[PDB]
Amino acid sequence: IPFHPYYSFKDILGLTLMLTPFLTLALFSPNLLGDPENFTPANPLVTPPHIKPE
Amino acid sequence: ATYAQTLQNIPETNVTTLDNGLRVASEESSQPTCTVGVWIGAGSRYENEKNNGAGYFVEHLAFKGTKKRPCAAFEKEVESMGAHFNGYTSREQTAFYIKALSKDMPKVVELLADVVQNCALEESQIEKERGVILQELKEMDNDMTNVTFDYLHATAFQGTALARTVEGTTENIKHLTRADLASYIDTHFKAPRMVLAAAGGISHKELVDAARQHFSGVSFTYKEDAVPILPRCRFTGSEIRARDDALPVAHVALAVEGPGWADPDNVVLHVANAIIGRYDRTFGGGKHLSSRLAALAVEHKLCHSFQTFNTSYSDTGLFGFHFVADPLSIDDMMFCAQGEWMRLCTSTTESEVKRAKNHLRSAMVAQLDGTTPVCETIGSHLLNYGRRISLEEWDSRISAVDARMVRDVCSKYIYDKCPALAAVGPIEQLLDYNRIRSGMYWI
Ligand SMILES: CSC1=N[C@@](C)(c2ccccc2)C(=O)N1Nc1ccccc1
Repeated sequence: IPFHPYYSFKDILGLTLMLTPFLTLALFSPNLLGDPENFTPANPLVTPPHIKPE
Repeated sequence: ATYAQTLQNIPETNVTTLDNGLRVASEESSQPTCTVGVWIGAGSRYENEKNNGAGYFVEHLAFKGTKKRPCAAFEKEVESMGAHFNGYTSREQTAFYIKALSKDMPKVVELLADVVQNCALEESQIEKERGVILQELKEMDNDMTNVTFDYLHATAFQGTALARTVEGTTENIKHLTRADLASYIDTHFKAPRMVLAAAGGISHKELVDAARQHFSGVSFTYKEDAVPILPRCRFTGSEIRARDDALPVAHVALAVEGPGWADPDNVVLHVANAIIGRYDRTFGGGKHLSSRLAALAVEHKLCHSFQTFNTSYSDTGLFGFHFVADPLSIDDMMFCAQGEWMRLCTSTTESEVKRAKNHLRSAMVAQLDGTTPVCETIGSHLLNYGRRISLEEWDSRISAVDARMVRDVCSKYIYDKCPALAAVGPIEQLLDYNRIRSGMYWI
């Protein structure tokens, strides 16, 4: 079937479905996924107790 | 002698009605030869699931002899006088007519009446025709154009009566009984639903007389003289796709619901179809044809042929087009076609309608080229409009049509409508319904 309108519509739908969590996280829990340690200017002389990646 | 004058001087069409309810109409000329026949308001639409294809089965026996005179006798008599006996059955109309010397107009009328009233329905002849009809169904199955139009009706009017084909189902043809055909004839071939029409060198009064003599058997009750109004057939925007990449070319038909006989708009739709026209690879005109679609077809080799149509019926109809093309040029053709339909509703020109009006006039005049075609006009007119419509009236109506009117009427029946689609053959390149539906607006 032609990509349009079948998948153009299906894809826009998919976009808004995944956009809700994104925006909910972004607007209601901005720092849920980030280390609080990154709100402290880099200090070459002090290493954080628990260095964990994103 | 101007066009106008010639139109006014055409002999009038005379109509008179017998007590049994039958109507007798005829247009008189000075021709030694003539055509007379009985146009019945019957067809597949009047049938149903059990007796579908009966009207067709009957059309096969209506010439194999009556009670007063068996096969051989009936045939010899007609042949020996140099008369031609033809007929046909469609969805809403049937007809049996004869061509001969005006000198026999009366003997013929007797012959017709004998055919429509006393068909022999020879039990043995029935089984013989059962096998013949089955052979014609296989022959017609290779007529893509007709397979395509059948499918167009099958889907456009799905669920209703107009969905059935005229020839009928295989099962029905294999099981229709002598009694069913009999029943069919009795139920439908009735005076008030028939029309005795004749054209050529004939006396209207002499015609009506022979008519009184042979078309008698009057009715007693009220249920016998009332013309039954048929239940409405629902139009459905949809598509049926029969794919067979083994076929050389593909047939495609698109259509929207039309108004129906009695509606004046039909004059405009016919002018509209005149603008788009039709085409086929043997039109010398070539790339210079007035029809834009035709010109494009030639330039880009979009199709082998294409045609517009406005098929009317009592309460509905099919307005659309049909084209034949190679598997690889279907998409462009459909594109240009739907494009022209949009142009109609949106940008029709005065020049365009001027030409189309002329083309349409000579088209109507051409449908009265002979006794049979004129006789066909009469039968149909009384049967559809309940009166003959002169070329002068048509011309009067055609003349009133202008660009604006075309745009408005076309916009009315075409713009943003859900069409009925039928595609047969190597149709992989024809895009989906949704894409086609979008071709229905803006353009
Ligand atoms: C510039 S530090 C960094 N870059 C990220 C986003 C990354 C690393 C590797 C590949 C892609 C992205 C990440 O998780 N970290 N943090 C981090 C913390 C502790 C140990 C390692 C990395």
